[PDB]
Amino acid sequence: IGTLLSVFLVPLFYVVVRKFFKETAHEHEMAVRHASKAG
Amino acid sequence: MAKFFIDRPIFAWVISIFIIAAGIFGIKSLPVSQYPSVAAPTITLHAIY
Repeated sequence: IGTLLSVFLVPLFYVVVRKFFKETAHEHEMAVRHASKAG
Repeated sequence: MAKFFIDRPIFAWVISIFIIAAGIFGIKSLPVSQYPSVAAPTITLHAIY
């Protein structure tokens, strides 16, 4: 049951959290650096 | 060390909160005394004759 619910709700949780909480300017730059280093 | 943390304050903050919680737990489980334990053990033998 947990896997079945999660595979559909985890993206929903991500979207809802992103929308409710604005990424701080400082947070954004570290995300870009990490993504560039990891791809 | 410093260079790593200058760019990610959240990691340093998390470490600080962990240390704070550890210290609180240490306080809760610390006995209270006037002085540290300096008493040495003594054995007394009692005989009757």
